[PDB]
Parts: sequence; structure tokens; C-alpha cells
Amino acid sequence: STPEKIFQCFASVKKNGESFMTVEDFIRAILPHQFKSLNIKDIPYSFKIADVDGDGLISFGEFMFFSTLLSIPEASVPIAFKIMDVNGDGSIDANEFNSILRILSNQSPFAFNSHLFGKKGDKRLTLDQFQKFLSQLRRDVLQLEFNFYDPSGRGQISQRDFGLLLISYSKLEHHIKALSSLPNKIDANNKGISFDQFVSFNTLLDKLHDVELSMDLYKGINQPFTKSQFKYVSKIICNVDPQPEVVNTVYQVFDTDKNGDLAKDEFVEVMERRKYR
Amino acid sequence: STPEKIFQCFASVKKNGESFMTVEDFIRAILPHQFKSLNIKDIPYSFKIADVDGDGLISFGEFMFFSTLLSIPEASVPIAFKIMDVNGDGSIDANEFNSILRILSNQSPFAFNSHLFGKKGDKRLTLDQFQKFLSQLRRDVLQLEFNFYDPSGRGQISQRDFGLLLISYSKLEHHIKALSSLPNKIDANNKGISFDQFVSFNTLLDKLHDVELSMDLYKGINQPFTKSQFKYVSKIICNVDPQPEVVNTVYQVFDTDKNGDLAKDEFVEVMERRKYR
Amino acid sequence: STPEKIFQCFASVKKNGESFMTVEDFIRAILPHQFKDIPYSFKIADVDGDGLISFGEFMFFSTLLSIPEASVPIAFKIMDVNGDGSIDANEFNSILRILSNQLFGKKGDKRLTLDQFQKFLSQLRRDVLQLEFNFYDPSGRGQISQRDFGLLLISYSKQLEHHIKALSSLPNKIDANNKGISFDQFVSFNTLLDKLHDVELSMDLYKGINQPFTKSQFKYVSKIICNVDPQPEVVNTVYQVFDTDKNGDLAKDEFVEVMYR
Amino acid sequence: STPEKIFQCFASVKKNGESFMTVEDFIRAILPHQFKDIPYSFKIADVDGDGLISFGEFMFFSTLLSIPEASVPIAFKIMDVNGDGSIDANEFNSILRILSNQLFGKKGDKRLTLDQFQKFLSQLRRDVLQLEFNFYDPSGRGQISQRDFGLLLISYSKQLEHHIKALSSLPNKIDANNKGISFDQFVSFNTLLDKLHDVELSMDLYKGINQPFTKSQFKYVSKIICNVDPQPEVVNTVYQVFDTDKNGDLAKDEFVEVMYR
Ligand SMILES: [Ca+2]
Ligand SMILES: [Ca+2]
Ligand SMILES: [Ca+2]
Ligand SMILES: [Ca+2]
Ligand SMILES: [Ca+2]
Ligand SMILES: [Ca+2]
Ligand SMILES: [Ca+2]
Ligand SMILES: [Ca+2]
Ligand SMILES: [Ca+2]
Ligand SMILES: [Ca+2]
Ligand SMILES: [Ca+2]
Ligand SMILES: [Ca+2]
Repeated sequence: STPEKIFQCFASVKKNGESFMTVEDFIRAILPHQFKSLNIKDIPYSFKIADVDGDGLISFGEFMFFSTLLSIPEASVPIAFKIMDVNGDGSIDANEFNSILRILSNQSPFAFNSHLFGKKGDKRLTLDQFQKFLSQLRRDVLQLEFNFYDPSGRGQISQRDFGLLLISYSKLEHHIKALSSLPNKIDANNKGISFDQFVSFNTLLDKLHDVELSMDLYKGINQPFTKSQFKYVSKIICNVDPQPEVVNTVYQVFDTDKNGDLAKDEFVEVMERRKYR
Repeated sequence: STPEKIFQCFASVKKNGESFMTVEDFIRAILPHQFKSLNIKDIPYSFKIADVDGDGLISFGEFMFFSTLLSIPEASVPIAFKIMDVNGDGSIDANEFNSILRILSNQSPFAFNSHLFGKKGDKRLTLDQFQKFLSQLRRDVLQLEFNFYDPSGRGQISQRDFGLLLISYSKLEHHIKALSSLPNKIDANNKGISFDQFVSFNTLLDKLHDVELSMDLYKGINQPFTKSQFKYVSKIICNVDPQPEVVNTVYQVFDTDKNGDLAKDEFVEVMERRKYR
Repeated sequence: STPEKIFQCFASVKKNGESFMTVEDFIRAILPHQFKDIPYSFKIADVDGDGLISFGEFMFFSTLLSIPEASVPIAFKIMDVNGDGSIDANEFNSILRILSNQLFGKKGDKRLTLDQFQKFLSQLRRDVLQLEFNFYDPSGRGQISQRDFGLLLISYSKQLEHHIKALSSLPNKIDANNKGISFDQFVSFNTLLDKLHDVELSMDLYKGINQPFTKSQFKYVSKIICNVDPQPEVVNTVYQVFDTDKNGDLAKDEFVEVMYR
Repeated sequence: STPEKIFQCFASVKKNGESFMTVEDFIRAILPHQFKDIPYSFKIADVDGDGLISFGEFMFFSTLLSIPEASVPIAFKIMDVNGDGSIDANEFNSILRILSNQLFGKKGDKRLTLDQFQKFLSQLRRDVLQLEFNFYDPSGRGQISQRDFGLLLISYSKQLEHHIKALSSLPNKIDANNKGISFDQFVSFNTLLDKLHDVELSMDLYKGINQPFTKSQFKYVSKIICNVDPQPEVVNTVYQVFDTDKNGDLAKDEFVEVMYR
């Protein structure tokens, strides 16, 4: 669970005694739902970001920093910013960032990103830019997860594919049983789920505590959490309508009494929350 | 833990077979840290709010609604608003509110607030007003907790008094042992803690997940969570400096290795979080 | 036009060679557009409790009232001289001491947070709006006719006679087929006037799709800015009064230009 | 003064009896104050990829650029015609079709969320600022002298000769004791000009404590509005250029009045 137990598990290569991650080790390490021959075609942005020095390997230091950035909740980014903005000028400069990398590395058992700070290393991040950077990063990793189920690069996945994903987020032969009912083709009568609608669903899981409140409020009015409540809450939380295939799959997979009301025992208490949520 | 198990425990009076809460039952029921002869002088605002019909008793229906409103996190209020705004006009009218009360009551085992909607019942709540109302409510209950330790109405409590409070929030002879070192007088050399600074501390516990992130970020840079880190984080979260007596007491009570770094085992993992946090 | 000129002109009581405002002077001064029991507004302004408003008291009240809701955090930081996140009574009465010498509890021990300060300014703004509306609701109905709303609109404007010829067309009675306008809607319409820039943006986005700014656009924009349903009668009165050329399109003249930020 | 007048005046290419802008026409048009490789700005504007900017393309670009960061949610809702929380390619190219007929992926299958739209508009605004700054940084240093900053300030103004006599006093060289102004600071100063109402508020709050608006106030206000430390050299140049009467107090004339919302 710790990023140092993750790193020792997955760092498959040594150089001058020091452990290191190849590209494929890195991708395995940051896709825990898929990994507990990846035929990589391109080098993911996530890797180029994590690999600060540019030797094409992820150090312990580099992995810890990448983990840390990725683990920051969207709504707590400003707090993290103020901590890493060591001189309080409201910008993060290359040195404040390389400073962190240096310490994390020197805390390795063994013991500048041109991408963010420019070729020269002379640019800085405001809070807004830093929010944007943490966004691209989160989205990139979602893209890696997504692509396992869409190797063609179509832009979308089947409903069965979406269901495997949903199960990967769980904890399942009961949950697996429902996949049978789920389409495995994208035709006219069976639509797929877009990356965008996968990202939105991750938005919903980030705010799982707000789905929880929603279910407790409707339970009061004696309203079952049907697909219409599910739709409305997602709209409020995600700011985007869910499309039906999303909702249909969620219900199919998780509504294990088929009764049409998605309870707390059936969905909220089955999704592993995030580190600070 | 459920508000219906709370209500059956505490509703000490019956009328036409139906169970009910007196003022003192109500105050016991909503101060769980203090209650698992209150000599009430005035009738608390919380009671006047919870008692919609005005018979001077809290029904099951009235207690469920009061619980529900009080349990809503500050940052999730807009979600709750949109659920209770049944006709989507962006206002909560008396009927939308009385509608909820009616259903909660009719879900009792046995089976308009002039305060919010006006004498006539003809006023409504925007989201902002609804946020304000939920605020006053949260603050009122904090005032009830506070007053147990300040019966005089001085405006402040001793550091020992503040420490008992902190322990009430825990889970303690180890934690109790430290109270010995804590002043029990408000003199010149020993200052008390104001209600304001008690409210701010509750703000800090509401965002305990952000203290958690802070501790994990400093742990990386290999910075111990000393009183200076504690100060700075509270400022970021609460938007108010903590005064020293607050910090001194927190450390005294919870820093059980006296080592000067407040760990996660020592504080974060000792405070029972809120219902959706 | 400045609040010092305003104070001079409305302060009726001369005592010890200074001017002072009674309750009625103070109400006429804070309702510039338009000119029982004592208002919360007056009680807040009378820091010394002498039952009159001094020049310093009025300038202070005027300053706090001038602060736009969106900029209250900026004003809070300027007033929190020490940077501790709370406005104490010493800091709050800073202007008052200076403008006078040429909330905090009876012990003045309470410190205001930004949320509390936002709340305070909100009550203040609402009170001044109640006073302006109560000028057209003496019976205390809680609603005003369409024609009374029209006058209140013309007051907020910058009397064209055409403005005054529109009022005939507007009902002066409330009845089952001629609804009245509630206080809550008058407040909400005041929100809309705080975000008049946002209305202007929307007018450009609509013209870009060859869509003039009709009652249908006015209602939608109003809803996304105020986040509450606009009342038809408010909008009809806006169009009846301000759509001077009566083409059904409310131009940037006519309304936005006619009404800190 | 309107973008239709602007387009007419700068579109140099006449073909098929319509006017069109080259890259250089387009850069001169979007940098009104002031008038290598191809800018992201031009690439976004050229929806059809013909390598020129049409009248419709330019009006569309101009509209999106005009949207203030704080009002992007309002603009998003107007553009999301169906109310589903996403702007599709059909909705986005609505204005373009209409103004022309008198992001979304190669398949145009991508839908923009509000966050993505905010991001897009942010890149656009930053690109136009880079172009304006690069006009005074040809060497690509990433910093500009104080005198070049002064000119850029005078460009944003509404040439008084006094404006031009101030520039002599300002260094035209960067050296260890005459610092230059970075792009990041020019951007941050642009934020300050977006919130000029907030600067005006602060000027009133300061006068209320008998405190004139000096470099010390200017720095503090700037910091709480932009949330980044102001550079001394930016502020000194503002005072040198705009404090026309040289009393050390930057009045509402001189600056706020001199520069939607
Ligand atoms: Ca590396
Ligand atoms: Ca910094
Ligand atoms: Ca079910
Ligand atoms: Ca009752
Ligand atoms: Ca409603
Ligand atoms: Ca410790
Ligand atoms: Ca007085
Ligand atoms: Ca203070
Ligand atoms: Ca018109
Ligand atoms: Ca073109
Ligand atoms: Ca749409
Ligand atoms: Ca001057």
C-alpha cells in the first residue's frame, strides 16, 4: 500500500546497486486495479513527467514524487501548493520542486522537468497552472487504465469492458455473473463508453461521500436510489449528465438484488475510496 | 449511532402512545461526546429550531430532520439544497421543508418554522441563506458543548477544560495524565480558550483529511509535524491563526511520546471523523 | 455625489457646531434613488448610541455598504491590519476613529472571521433593500404592484417622460391575473444588477447567433446569474419601461448603459 | 472600435470578393494597443485550415477572447444549448456557421467540459499576451527592460507627452542593478488589470484611514488580488508613468480611470 512497498515490488532493474523502474514497471506500479507483455507502443506522458533526470528509468525519488503529486485530491491542491511554495511568493519554481526530489531520493534505502519549468528552467507555476498540471497528470493515468480495455484506440470501450473496470474498483463471481448480460460489441443498438464518460465516472468516485449523503437524504423521504436519482446526483456532482449506458452498467453490475434501488451495501461500501477521502 | 437508536434511547416521555423528547433529552441526544440535572437556564436556539410545531417537545420526525440538517458537511450544502429544492426554482419554501418533516414523521414507529419562513410562512431560502441557517445551527450546538465547560458564561474555558473537550473527541488515562500539566485557572500567565477558537478547532477537525495530507507532505521532506507546522496548516485550513494555548494544549494532550512531532498515530487516527468525512 | 456632500445636505441637527442625522435624515440619505420602528441599518451606524448619526458614523456605514459581495475578502484583508485572519474591534473602528477624530461582544472581546464579516455585510445590504422596498409597501403586504416596481426601476436609472409614459400600461393593482412582485424577487433583481457585466457578455454571445435579446434570453440569463427562477412580471416590467424603441430587443443602451463594478 | 470595423481595416487579402487576414494581419488585429513561427492563436482561429482568417473566424476568435475568466461559466451555459454539461462541436461552431453563412478530436467526437473550456480559454489568453510581450522581446530573453514595460503600459492607456517624458527616467538596459520584467510578471500584471474594480475599492478603504495610495499600498493590494509577490520594478514603472502629478499618491485618475468589466 505504501509507495515504497509498491516500488520495491516493481523496481525490476539495478544500476550501481540502486533499484530502478523501467517504463513497463512504472505503468504496472501506477495501475493497481489492473496489476497486483504490455506491448507499449508510445511512451506515456506520465512516464516523461515522472522521469525528471531523463535517463529513461524511474528512481525511487522520482516514484515517490510522482505518487505524491498524483495522490493529491483536486480540492486540496491549494493546501499542497502552499506547503511546497517554500518562500511564500505564490509561485513554484524549479528549485522548490527539485528541492523535494533531492530529499525524497536521499531518503532512498540505497542512499529539473523541462516539461514544467521550460528548456532553461526559468519559468514558474502559479496555483492555477499547478492545478492544471495536476489535472493533466490525473487524466493521463486514467488514459492508461482506459487503454488496457481499448488497445485499438477507438476512443471507447464496450459495456462489458466498462463492467470489468467497475469491478476492478471494487473490494466477485456474483458481480462477474452480470457481465454476461452486458454487451461486448459496439454496434447501433449497443453503444460504448467514451473516455470522457470514464473520466466523469472517476469524478463521481472522488466525491463518493456526496453520493453517500444523497442516498441518506432520499432514504429519509423514502425515495429509493433508482437510476433517476443516480442520474440527477451525478449531474450535480460531475456537472455532466451521465449517458444511460454508464448508468445501465452501474445498476446491472452492482444492483445485486435487481430491485432497482442502489443501496449503500451495494455500491458506496464496495468502492475503495481514495487516500484522503 | 443511527438517529433512531439515539431517539429511542433519549425520548423519555410519551403522549398518546407516541414517544417524545423534552428539552433536556434533546440536549443530551445531540451532545454525544458529553452524554452517552443539566440545570438549563434558557431554551437553546437549537431546540426552538428543532421544535417545528411548538408544543415544546421534539417528535421523532423533528429529531430526524434536525439530525439530518446538522449532519450536512459545509461543503456539501449545495448538493443537499438541490435535493430538497423539489421544484428546481432555486429556493426552499415552507412546503418543501414541511413536506420532508411530514414523511419523516409518518415513518415513525408509532405511525412551518416561523423562524425560517416568517410569521406568515411566505418567505423562502436561497442557497446562501440556507448555508447561513445551517451555519448558525452548527455554531449553536458548538455553543451547547462549550457551555458545559463554561457554566458562568465568561466567554472562555481553561486549558484543562479544553483538554477534557479534546479527549471527548477521541477514541484515556495516558491522555488524562497530561491534563495534570494543564492550567485550570484563567490568570495572567495562563490564558483561556475563547468560543471563537473552539469553533475554529472544530473547523480543523472538519478538514482532518487535509491535516492528513499535510503530515504526509512534510514526512516526505523529512520535516516533523511540530507546533510550527501545526500552526501554519491551521492557518491555511481555518483561515485563522491558532493562538498558542490551543496548540500547546493539543500537543500536551496528544503528543504522547513528548518528542515534539505530532504523528498520525497520535492525533489524526485518534479523532472520530464526521459522518461523511 | 460623494458621501461627504450627501452627509452635509441631509444632516438636519446642528449641535456644538457639527451636523448630525436623525433616523429620518439617515433613511433619506442611504436611499439616494428615492430622495415606524428603528432600522437595523441605523442601529449599526450609531456606534456611540447617541441616537443620531455623526459624519464619521455615516462615512463608515457608507464604506461598508459600498463593498461588493464578491470583493469582501479583499476588504477583509485590508482591515485585518495584523494578518491573523480575524478583524478585532480595534481594527474595525479604525476608520471611525480617524474620520471622527478630524458583533465584538459587550466586552469587545469577539473577533470577526471572514465568514462572519460576509454575513454581517449581507444583513446590512438586505436591510437597506428592505427600506427601499418598504417605501412602496407601507401596508407591509410583502409584495408591490408592477407600477411600483416600474417606479423603483426608473429610480435606479440614469425621468425621460417616455420612462413615465410606460407606467400607465403597468397594473397598479395586485389581483389573480396581475401578480405582485415580492421582496425576495426585488432582492434577486438586485443581484442581477450587481452582475450587469455578465448580462452584457450574454448579449454579445446571443447576437453572435443572430439571436436578439428578448424576454426569452433575459429569463435564461437571469436564471444562470441569480440561480433562481425570474418572475415573468419582473421581466415584463423591465421590457415595458426600458425597451424604449419597443422592438422587443433590449439593447446595451436602453438597459445596461442606463443603470466599483 | 468594433471587431467588424477592425476586421475590415486589417484584412489585406481580397479573393472572391471577400476579405481575409494573413498571419501578420491577424497578429496586428488582435494586438490593438500596439497597432517567425505561426502562433497557437492563429491556428485556433483558422478552423478551416486554409491558412487565412475569414471574417467569421475572426469574430469567433474575438468573442472567445473577450470572455472574462470569471464569467466563463456563464458563457459555457449559453453555449451548451442542450443543457447536458458539455459543449459539443456542433454547439461550439454555432456562431461560426451563422457569422460565416451570412479540441473535439479528429472525429469531432470529443465533448468539452467547463474545466476543459476554462483551460482552452486560458491558453488562448496567454498566447495573445505572449505575442504582445514578444513584440518587445525579439531576442527571446524572456524579460523586457523597464522602459519597454513603460511603453506597453502607455499602450494600455486611454500619448500625453508627459507619458512620453517619463520614459527617459526609466532604464532601457537590464543589468545587476536594473532588473528586467519577466513574462510571468507581465501576465500577473494583466490579472491586476482584470480586477481594477478591486484596486478602486482598496483605494477608498485606504483613504478612510487617512492613508494615501503609495507604492506600499499598491504592493499589498496587488499581492492579495494576484496572490503573487509584485515585482518592485513593475510598481516603480507604474508610478513613474502614471503618477502624473508626482505626489506619490496614485489617484483614481492617473491609473484606474486611465486604463465587459
Ligand atoms: Ca530517471
Ligand atoms: Ca515560491
Ligand atoms: Ca438494489
Ligand atoms: Ca414539537
Ligand atoms: Ca423550490
Ligand atoms: Ca510525537
Ligand atoms: Ca451617533
Ligand atoms: Ca486582526
Ligand atoms: Ca430595444
Ligand atoms: Ca480560414
Ligand atoms: Ca451540449
Ligand atoms: Ca498622483
